[PDB]
Amino acid sequence: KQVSWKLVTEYAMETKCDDVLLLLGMYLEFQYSFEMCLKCIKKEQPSHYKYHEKHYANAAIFADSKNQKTICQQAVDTVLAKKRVDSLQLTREQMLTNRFNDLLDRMDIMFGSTGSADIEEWMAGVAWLHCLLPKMDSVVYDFLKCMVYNIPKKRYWLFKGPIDSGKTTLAAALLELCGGKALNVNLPLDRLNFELGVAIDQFLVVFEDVKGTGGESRDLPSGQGINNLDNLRDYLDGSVKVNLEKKHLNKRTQIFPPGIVTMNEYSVPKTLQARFVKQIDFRPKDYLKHCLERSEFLLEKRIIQSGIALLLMLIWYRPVAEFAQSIQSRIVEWKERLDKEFSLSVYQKMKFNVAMGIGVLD
Amino acid sequence: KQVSWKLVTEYAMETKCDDVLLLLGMYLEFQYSFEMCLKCIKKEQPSHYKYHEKHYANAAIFADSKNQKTICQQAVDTVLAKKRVDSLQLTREQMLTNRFNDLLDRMDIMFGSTGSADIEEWMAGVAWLHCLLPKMDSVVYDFLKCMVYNIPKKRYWLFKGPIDSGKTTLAAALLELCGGKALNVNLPLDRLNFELGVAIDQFLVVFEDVKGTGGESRDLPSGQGINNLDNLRDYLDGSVKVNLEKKHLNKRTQIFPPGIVTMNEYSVPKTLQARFVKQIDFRPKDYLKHCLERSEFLLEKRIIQSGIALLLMLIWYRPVAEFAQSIQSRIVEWKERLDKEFSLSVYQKMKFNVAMGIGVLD
Amino acid sequence: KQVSWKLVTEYAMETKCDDVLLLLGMYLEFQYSFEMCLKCIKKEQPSHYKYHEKHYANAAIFADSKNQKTICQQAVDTVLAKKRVDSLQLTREQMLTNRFNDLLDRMDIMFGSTGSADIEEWMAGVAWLHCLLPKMDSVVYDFLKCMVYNIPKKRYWLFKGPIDSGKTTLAAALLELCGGKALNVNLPLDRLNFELGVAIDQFLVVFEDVKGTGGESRDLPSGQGINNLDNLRDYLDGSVKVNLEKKHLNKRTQIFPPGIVTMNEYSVPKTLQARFVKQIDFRPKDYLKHCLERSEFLLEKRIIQSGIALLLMLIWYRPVAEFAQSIQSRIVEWKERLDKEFSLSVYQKMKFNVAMGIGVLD
Amino acid sequence: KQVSWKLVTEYAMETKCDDVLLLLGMYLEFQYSFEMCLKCIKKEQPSHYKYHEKHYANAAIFADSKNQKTICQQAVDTVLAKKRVDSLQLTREQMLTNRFNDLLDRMDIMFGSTGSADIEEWMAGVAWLHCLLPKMDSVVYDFLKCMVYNIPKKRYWLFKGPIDSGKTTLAAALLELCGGKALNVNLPLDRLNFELGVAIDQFLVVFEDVKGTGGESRDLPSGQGINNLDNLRDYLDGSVKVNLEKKHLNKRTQIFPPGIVTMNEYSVPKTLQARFVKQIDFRPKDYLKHCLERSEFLLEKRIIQSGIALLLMLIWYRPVAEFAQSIQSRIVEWKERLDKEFSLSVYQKMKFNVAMGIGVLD
Amino acid sequence: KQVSWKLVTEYAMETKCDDVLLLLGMYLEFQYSFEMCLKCIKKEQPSHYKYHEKHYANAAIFADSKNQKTICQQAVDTVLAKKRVDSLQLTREQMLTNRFNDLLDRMDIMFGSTGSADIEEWMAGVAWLHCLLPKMDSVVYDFLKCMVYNIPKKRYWLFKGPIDSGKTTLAAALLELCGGKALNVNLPLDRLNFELGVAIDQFLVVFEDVKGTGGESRDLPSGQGINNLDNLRDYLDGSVKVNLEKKHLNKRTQIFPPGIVTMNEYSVPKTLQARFVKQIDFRPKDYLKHCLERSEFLLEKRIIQSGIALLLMLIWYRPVAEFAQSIQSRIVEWKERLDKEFSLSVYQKMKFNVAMGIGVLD
DNA sequence: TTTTTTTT
Ligand SMILES: Nc1ncnc2c1ncn2[C@@H]1O[C@H](COP(=O)(O)OP(=O)(O)OP(=O)(O)O)[C@@H](O)[C@H]1O
Ligand SMILES: Nc1ncnc2c1ncn2[C@@H]1O[C@H](COP(=O)(O)OP(=O)(O)OP(=O)(O)O)[C@@H](O)[C@H]1O
Ligand SMILES: Nc1ncnc2c1ncn2[C@@H]1O[C@H](COP(=O)(O)OP(=O)(O)OP(=O)(O)O)[C@@H](O)[C@H]1O
Ligand SMILES: Nc1ncnc2c1ncn2[C@@H]1O[C@H](COP(=O)(O)OP(=O)(O)OP(=O)(O)O)[C@@H](O)[C@H]1O
Ligand SMILES: Nc1ncnc2c1ncn2[C@@H]1O[C@H](COP(=O)(O)OP(=O)(O)OP(=O)(O)O)[C@@H](O)[C@H]1O
Repeated sequence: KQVSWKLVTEYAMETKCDDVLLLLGMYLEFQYSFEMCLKCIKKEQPSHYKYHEKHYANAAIFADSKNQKTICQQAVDTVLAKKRVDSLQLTREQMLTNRFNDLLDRMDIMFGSTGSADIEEWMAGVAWLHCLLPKMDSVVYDFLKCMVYNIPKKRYWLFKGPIDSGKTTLAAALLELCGGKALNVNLPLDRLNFELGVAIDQFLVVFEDVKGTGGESRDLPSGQGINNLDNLRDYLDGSVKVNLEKKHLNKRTQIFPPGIVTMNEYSVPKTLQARFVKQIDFRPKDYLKHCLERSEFLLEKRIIQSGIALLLMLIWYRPVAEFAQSIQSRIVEWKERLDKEFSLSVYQKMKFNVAMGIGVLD
Repeated sequence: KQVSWKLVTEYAMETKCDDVLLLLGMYLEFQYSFEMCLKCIKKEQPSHYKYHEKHYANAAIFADSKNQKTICQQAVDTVLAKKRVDSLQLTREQMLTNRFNDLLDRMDIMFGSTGSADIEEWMAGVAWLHCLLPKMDSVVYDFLKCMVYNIPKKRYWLFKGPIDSGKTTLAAALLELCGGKALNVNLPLDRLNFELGVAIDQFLVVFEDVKGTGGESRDLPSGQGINNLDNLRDYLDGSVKVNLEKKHLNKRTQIFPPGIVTMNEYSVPKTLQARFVKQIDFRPKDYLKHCLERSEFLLEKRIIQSGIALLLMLIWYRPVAEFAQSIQSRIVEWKERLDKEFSLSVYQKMKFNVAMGIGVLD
Repeated sequence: KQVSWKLVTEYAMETKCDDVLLLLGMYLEFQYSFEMCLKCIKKEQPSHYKYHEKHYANAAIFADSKNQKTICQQAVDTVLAKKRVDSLQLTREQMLTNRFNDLLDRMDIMFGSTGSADIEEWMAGVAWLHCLLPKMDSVVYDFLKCMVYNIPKKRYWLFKGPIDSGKTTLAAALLELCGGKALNVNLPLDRLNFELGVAIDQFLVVFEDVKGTGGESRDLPSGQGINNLDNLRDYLDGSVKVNLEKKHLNKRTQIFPPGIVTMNEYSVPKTLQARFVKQIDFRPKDYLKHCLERSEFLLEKRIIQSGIALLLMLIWYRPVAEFAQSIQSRIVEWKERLDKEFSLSVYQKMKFNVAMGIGVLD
Repeated sequence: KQVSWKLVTEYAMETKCDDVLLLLGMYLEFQYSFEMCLKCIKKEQPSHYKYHEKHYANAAIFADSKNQKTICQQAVDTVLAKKRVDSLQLTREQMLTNRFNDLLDRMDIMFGSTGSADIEEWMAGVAWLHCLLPKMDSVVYDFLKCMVYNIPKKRYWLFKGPIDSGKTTLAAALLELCGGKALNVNLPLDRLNFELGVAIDQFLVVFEDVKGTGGESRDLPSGQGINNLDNLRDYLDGSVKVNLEKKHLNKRTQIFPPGIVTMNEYSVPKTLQARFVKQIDFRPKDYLKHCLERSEFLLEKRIIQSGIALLLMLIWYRPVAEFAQSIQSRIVEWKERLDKEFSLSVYQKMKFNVAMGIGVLD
Repeated sequence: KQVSWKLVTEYAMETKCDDVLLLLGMYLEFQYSFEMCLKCIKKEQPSHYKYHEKHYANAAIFADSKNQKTICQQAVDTVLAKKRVDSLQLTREQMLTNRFNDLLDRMDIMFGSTGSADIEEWMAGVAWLHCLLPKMDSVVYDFLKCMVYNIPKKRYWLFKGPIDSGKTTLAAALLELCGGKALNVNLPLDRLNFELGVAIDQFLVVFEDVKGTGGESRDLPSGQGINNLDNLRDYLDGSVKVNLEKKHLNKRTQIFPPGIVTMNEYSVPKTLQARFVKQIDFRPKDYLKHCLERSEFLLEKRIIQSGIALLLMLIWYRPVAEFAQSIQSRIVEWKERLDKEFSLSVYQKMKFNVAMGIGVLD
């Protein structure tokens, strides 16, 4: 009687483990007599206790195998192969369907029975978040499906404002739901070569503020960014594929991803302006700044720029129709909790505390 | 009859040995009869004498095998896989509890009949060390707290200060009390990414004299440290779960460990300079030199460099409630063994000698 | 019949061979009949003729093997493993005690029946060296004890003097005595990574003729030495462990070995002068050169720069008690040989010749 | 039936072949029926026709093997293993003796019944060489002794002169005589790593036309050679082992070989000038040019570059006593052959023609 | 039954294929029944249709092997081995003779019954090349002898003249005839190191279009190349061996190939002028230009660039005894074919048309 | 896969 390689591969698929050492370590834990398994008794980790009783007999024989890392290497390949099949064939819409569950599962880290951050802090985050912008949740949903459709030309939004205006931090929170990356163009022309190549294969992207020759009217440092950007037409418009670069490594050729430009109050030509769909003009705001200062557990528990907190803001405001259809079951499961655990009045109180610019939990 | 790879892997687990050459060398010692073994008789190394009598039979058969390095690879994999499981599943508290358990076990030897450490010399070390910064039994606890909570930008501290300011001496004991690694980035990083592979699965990492450029304005020779740092403005705050590279080996998506940057006082970029619990600094205290000039065990046995000395300091001062919850029996057991033979007066007899640069033993 | 991998492994341990090609080459010689092995009959190499007759039978079957490199690989691994086990367990006292036993075995052969050395010439070397500085032998004892204790940030010595003032000559002899390696600091600060990677497991290091800057006043062309040394201050301090470099291999972590540095009289940052415990300043002296001119065989046989010369000096000048207990037996026996073989008047005559600048013999 | 790997290893040893491809290619030729082997019948290559008949039967079975490159890999390694054994155990005199035996074997072929060489032409070459410098044969003897003795800080000879003064010609013949490598060190600092790597296990090295910077007053184009080389001070002196690097390999460590430096007429730092034991000026001379102009079969056949020419010069001029003891017998054979085939007057007539600038032969 | 690895190795030797994937792909084609193989029926590729029927059965079994790439690697190694044997053993005359046989075999196809070429158009090509220079066929014959003898200093030829006067056309045809590589010395001095690596094991090299300096006086753009060539005397004189380098390979040493230098009419340092055996001046000629306008099939089929055209020129003009002994039989047969298909009157009528600058054909 | 090459 012998190790079933098949059962190891099932576990690797079900865990979605794709690191050989990690698979090896965890599967060896099943070798002890399941019936007393104290990790099961404690209900520590589901990726153990949901599986040990099934996998036990095979794990005993696994521990006696002389070949262990070879079994695990094949199992890890099966998981990576699955990703690469899907990476080819799936739509941006279905890929966002990951991004939802990619966070709807992380919600349980705080709000499952471990409770390891109080959900009400995230509601206070959701309050502070929704106070940050006019129509904030619609402005989210606008930007969201704007990225899903990836419509050529009609792609890029400009986050203008003063310094310390929350724009990049909002973009960072927004990026949390989907990933993506920020990038620089104030660099000299040669540095752009590899710099632009950084963007390769990101689902969404951002730019850092420019340094732009006219900005020092405000003393906004008058670097190359503006003039550089006005040359870089086609990447933005996304009409056609373009080539991209890596140090010591070969070029790649793809349609350039969609994204956001952060900027401060530089002057601009009509040409570069016309590239954009839309401009936003952020500012720091009197209640909302002092609110966080009075409410810093939101900063402390990393809530303020969490896509989980965007996601809860979404589940709050947006109707079930707005969500990836089969996931709606999980959305309503969250709506059910959210609307039961929280009265409107706590949400009212929280948001109104932000309207007093004061501690959002009170 | 056959080599048991199982019995080998037990020894690797129980020694926590994680080098294939060390492991191989170690096990081959057992091939002689423990019944006669001079090392067993001499009680020189526990990693031998605890085990020789058990493994002798298996080691004899291991000694004939033709696969010897392969057995040791699989055993080392098992030990490293165990670490990787703990890496992700444990709370930061349990990690420190593990670490302290090991220091405690070693101290049980040190001041056991065999370990031949003078606890008064060690406590003279404790006296000297608390004089290195009179705050430190608090500030150490503040550091430990902040590390366990792992809070962004509070994830880092600065140790500015010139030579012979002690910033090394403290970082040394602290990086022993914790698990962790030193690191450097003095150079343009285009090929240098694999150095951050050392940050994989670390509780803590530390930087020292990561050079500024332009510090030659104040006689600190220029180097690319600050320039790399204030580009990668993330990892003092702690945001991207970078996929850490390793030579010929798998690579590890994680947020970078928390830490400290230590330096002889270069000029520093402003956006970087924010990213700490404390921008804080170390100033030479000649009387501490005067003490060690008069207090020589403390360097000769490296006592003042040791996490062991910090642990002794914490046992002495801190209330048991401040410790991790579960281990506290061992904490009182040692508090007893300290208070049994240290009065405050004798501890002060050490302490104020240091404070006035007098020799500690008296 | 079948290869005894065990007998091969014995020979590698016996010889301390650790190059697989050298091991292979050596073992193959044993395929021919020791019974007429001309090397044995010439008694030319001990690592051959001591072993040939024992290993002959196994080597005949090894000569047919298809695995040969694999058998040698495992044998070399066993020798390497023993070295790492020793690095992690021996006191530096024992390490040096073992090193002395190896050199004393070489001296047995050199002055044995094959005896190809002449003890008169070697002791002429001792007289020349002992004349090179006042109280020479006491300075060697200081250096050795310093390297044995390895007390941190008090563990490097620096030699200064013009060219051909003999500082390199002395350093070479010391390095053979302890075992260790030379390395070059006069490089771009970048280059040092796989340079210092050689210091792994070494007992001692030496850095040569370090180019300061501004010495061209003194006709000394400026360079990188002072830069790279005054960078690597922690390596001098020895307070903390470092990670070290090797190709196609993971890093290894350890404290850096103590050592010696040499210079022509460049500029000195006193940040380094604080770290050197000691300096010794060398001057060229004509009579030593005139002696050498008339005494070519010293250089031609490399005597004055061999650590075997230093060992003879110490055996001459030091009490038996200064040596570790086990070798005191051998030390006594070498004092016996010396006293039998030299009258004191002979040594006095030789040192008198050295002083006069005649050739040492007459 | 099976391949005899032993016979392949024999063939590799007996041909000293150490390229796996060349070994393979050679060995495969034997598979055809020896009795018709046209290469044998035409006696074109000795490393074929000596061995084909012996190896034939095993070559046929080797031709069927599925494993051919593995078999060759084992054979090549034993040839390499022998070289390393010898590198650590022969005297420098014995090495030169072995090298001489090899050239003498080649001379037996060149001036055989087979073999193209006209001994009168090669002896004409010797006349031109002995004319190039005063006491040419004594100069060669002095250099050979210096290379055998390898005395530290007295190891390197400097050739300088105008262009077309003879320097690389003479270096070529010396290098062919002793064996060794040429190196170019006018390079940038980085590639020197692998460049100096070439010296591993070599007997001599030669540095080609090292450029000074400056001195373009002499119409000498500038370059880094001299300034670069003065950093390598240690490598010339050869007082201590140095660590050396090849691509994709971990460092070797050995004493850096002795050798020759050639340059056009730059000026040199005293630090470097002091390290040359000897300097030879080369001066263009009109009659050598007009002689060579009339005698160009010397150039066409490369006679004056060849170490065979220098060896013939030594056999003509030097006493039998000066050769190492075992070669003295073959030296007497060749001296006899030479005297039998040339009177002194014929040789003196050649020298006389060269001094006239007339064509050598008459 | 089993795959014959021998039949594959024969096919590789037969086709001289030394690319594993090309070897692999072609062998697989044979697995279908040659009897209906349309590539056979079309007689489309000689590498296929000559061999399919013979290898059919082995290809069928090969198609089921699980070891396919292993078989191919051993086969390809055999072809590489043969080349390296020949590189060391053959004379330069045999090399050229082998090369000529290859071209003659392609001509037998090109002008065969299957032959897609027209021998009349290729003869028209020969007429145009014969007009490019005076005594063209004598010039070619001189060049080849100069290459075969490879006599030191007398090794290199210079082509110069205005742009569009055919120099690179002739270079390309000669390079095809002998085989070799083009090189670009106009680089800066660093990567020039890897550039020359291309010359390894080549029979012949071409230095394309060496840019001078100060020719801007006559509208020539300045560049590095000439200065780089003055830095390479020995590579051209070919008197002594030199080191050569490739990416990811350790250096090799050989005599650098003979070759051709080409330039527009910059001025040439007399240092460099001395390298060259011969200089050939190209002049633009209008009647060639007008002829090319009319006989475009020359350019369109790339006739005038091809070494096959030069070989036809040699066959048509040169006496049989000038060719290497073995191929004289084939040469006689091709002369006979050419004498059959063309009267001298026809050929001279072609030459007359070119001299008129009218189209070649009437 | 690194290391070397690329990158600087
Ligand atoms: N309206 C606001 N209310 C509260 N805090 C705010 C507000 N605007 C900005 N801040 C604070 O400003 C800090 C910086 O925000 P962020 O980096 O996103 O700004 P930015 O405008 O993109 O920056 P900059 O353009 O200066 O680089 C954050 O801590 C954020 O909370
Ligand atoms: N505050 C201090 N005052 C005086 N001596 C000190 C002080 N701190 C450490 N020392 C002593 O000076 C030496 C160096 O101490 P340490 O390495 O910890 O300082 P550092 O500031 O980190 O120095 P460096 O930057 O040179 O490594 C040691 O011998 C130590 O005993
Ligand atoms: N003190 C001395 N007096 C006279 N001659 C000396 C002296 N020391 C060395 N020599 C001679 O100088 C030669 C080289 O000595 P050594 O290399 O040790 O000198 P150094 O000063 O260390 O030189 P460098 O800085 O070049 O390495 C010795 O072999 C010996 O011939
Ligand atoms: N002493 C001499 N007098 C006249 N002509 C010489 C002399 N030595 C050499 N020659 C001629 O000069 C040519 C080149 O000489 P060599 O190959 O030694 O070059 P070099 O320029 O002197 O040396 P290097 O390239 O090392 O600087 C020889 O082939 C020969 O034709
Ligand atoms: N002698 C000639 N007279 C007139 N036109 C010529 C002559 N030789 C070549 N041509 C024309 O010049 C074109 C280019 O020829 P080719 O490429 O050999 O010129 P080149 O001067 O050697 O070029 P380059 O120096 O740029 O490599 C030919 O295709 C032909 O049309």
